[PDB]
Amino acid sequence: HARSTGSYSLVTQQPLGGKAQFGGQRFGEMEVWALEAYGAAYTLQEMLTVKSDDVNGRTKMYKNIVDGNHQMEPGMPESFNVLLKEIRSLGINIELED
Amino acid sequence: AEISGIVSFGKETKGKRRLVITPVDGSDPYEEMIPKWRQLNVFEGERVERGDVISDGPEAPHDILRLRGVHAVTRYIVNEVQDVYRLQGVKINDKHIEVIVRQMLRKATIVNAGSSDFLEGEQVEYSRVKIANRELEANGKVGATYSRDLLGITKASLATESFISAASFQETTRVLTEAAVAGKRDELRGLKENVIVGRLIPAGTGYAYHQDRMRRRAAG
Amino acid sequence: KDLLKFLKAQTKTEEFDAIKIALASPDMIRSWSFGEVKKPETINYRTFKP
Amino acid sequence: ILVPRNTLLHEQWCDLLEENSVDAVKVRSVVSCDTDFGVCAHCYGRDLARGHIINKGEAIGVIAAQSIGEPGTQLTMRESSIQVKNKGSIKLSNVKSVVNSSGKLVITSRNTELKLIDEFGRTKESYKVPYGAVLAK
Amino acid sequence: TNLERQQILTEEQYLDALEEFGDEFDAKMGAEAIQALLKSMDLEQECEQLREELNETNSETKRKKLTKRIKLLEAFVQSGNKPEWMILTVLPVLPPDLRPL
Amino acid sequence: LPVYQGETTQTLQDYLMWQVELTPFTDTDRAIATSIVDAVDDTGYLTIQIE
Repeated sequence: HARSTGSYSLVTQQPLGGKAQFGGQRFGEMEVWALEAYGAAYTLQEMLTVKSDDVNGRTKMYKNIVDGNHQMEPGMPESFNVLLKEIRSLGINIELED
Repeated sequence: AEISGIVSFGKETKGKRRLVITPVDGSDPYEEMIPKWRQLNVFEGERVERGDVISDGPEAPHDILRLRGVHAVTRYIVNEVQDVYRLQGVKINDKHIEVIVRQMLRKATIVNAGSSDFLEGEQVEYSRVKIANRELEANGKVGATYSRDLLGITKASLATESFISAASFQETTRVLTEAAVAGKRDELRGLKENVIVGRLIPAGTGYAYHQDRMRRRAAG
Repeated sequence: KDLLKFLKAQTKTEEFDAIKIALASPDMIRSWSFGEVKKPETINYRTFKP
Repeated sequence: ILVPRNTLLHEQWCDLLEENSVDAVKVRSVVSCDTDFGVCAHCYGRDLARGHIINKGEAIGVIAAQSIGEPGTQLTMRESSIQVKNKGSIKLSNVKSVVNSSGKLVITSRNTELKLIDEFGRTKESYKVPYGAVLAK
Repeated sequence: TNLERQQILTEEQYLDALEEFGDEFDAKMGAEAIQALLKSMDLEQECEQLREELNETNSETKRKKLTKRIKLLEAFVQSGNKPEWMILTVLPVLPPDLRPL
Repeated sequence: LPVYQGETTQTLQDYLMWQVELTPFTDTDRAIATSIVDAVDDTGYLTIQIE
């Protein structure tokens, strides 16, 4: 099974699932730590920005991949926003300074 | 025991158990309560001298750390570990063992504040940084007597700097409360912090990325 | 709105550095919340609306 | 002298020191690298696919930390006899000697540990004995 | 009234107290009792007293649980957080794009 | 849970926007196209006139 533009969810714009509608896998934590062993920093960068939920990122990425620009725009994780709300949902004022 | 080392006996019946105190005068004799449960190791004369000797029972971790010290304690630890490794047939580099220790024994325990702080439980390294920055610079006299305390894993995880990190470790409900009541700040210094954040982990080449970034941030 | 930056204004990210965690009092609860809740119904089945 | 202060045991000093019968190696190490952040590489090394020391910023604990965790092939749920391997000496290592009934010296210090020296400082074993130890030789 | 500020005065005890001392002994069961109870928990004098006690009253138990109080105090202080904030007053409503159906 | 399947969809007009994004367009061109998209009917006929 394979898919290059799979369903980023409505909730977390997370992958559709596993081949379920051309869905895909979920990476492995021991492996990701190993990846840190690589210090494969750009690999991590795309894996969480290119290879995360980013509508604003997957869009520019596909645009450049067509365009042969060869760049990724991380921005900021949205699961971060969700958790930050869950904190503000809990009894926590949650914010980030500059 | 390391106070006043001539074999003694007595306090067979007290608030404690049999042969509770068998210290000597020595120099600054101390009251060592000895249960003397299974057996003892009392000798006739010059039974011991300065330092600590095993009278009875298997050793304890804080025992070696506090009395024996570290590099010897590190030796004891590495021995007890590579032993099983060989009994297994593993091929394990010991620089690993030293690293594991370097994680393990932090937050040295302090009797003297030394103008730094009158408490217990401070990063022995933070203690060292402070000691260099104050004793050398202005007040060498500000001497904080600190006892390098070895720490075990199951908690020393909680000894983490970025409240982003350690949050999930096993749980955080208390830890979230604690971050809050602390007014605590993640500071995004760490690798897991950068990861869930997704920032230039000072890791791999990102070491240099965060390096130039920190060069800018000192400038601002 | 010039419709070029209003579209452009949607996307930006900050340094966000030194994430802190501290307690909170209800005045900012009013502040952060764009409103306060009053009714326990969520939507209709008669018209299926908020 | 056999070696400098700052040097990395490349390959050939191994034979040289093995010739010197020098067994103890004083080195700066993990933590012992006074670094103020992690450790100085002067006390870290290569030990890996690079025969060259790990480059700066090296996440050794990364190289570690799973290094141990790999060992998931482990196992779970659990005074009179002294023998000499080769020729050697006694080497009581500061064992108290006292007047004995027989033609020997008693042991009064609880810290007694022997050592056998065959041809160099290299030994065979310790064969430590209690205060009830009597020197037969 | 001869009742501690923080004095547990049972419902019958409170009834008898209101009968006897009249309208002098304030006793409550709501949490807002605690809302005030912390709302009137001054840190400066309490920390000074705890410091004086730990410096003076020292024991295998007296040296402890008092500097713990002093430390919790110094923490809630240097943080600057409204402590009564922890007893929150205003409760947010879930953003439904999170609290979906 | 709070999310279950939690999968978003195109709703057509955004599918049109997806193509518009890949299509070359200017800021005024993008604004006009987006406004045209805003008042769009289910049948796919234009709700408002060109004027």
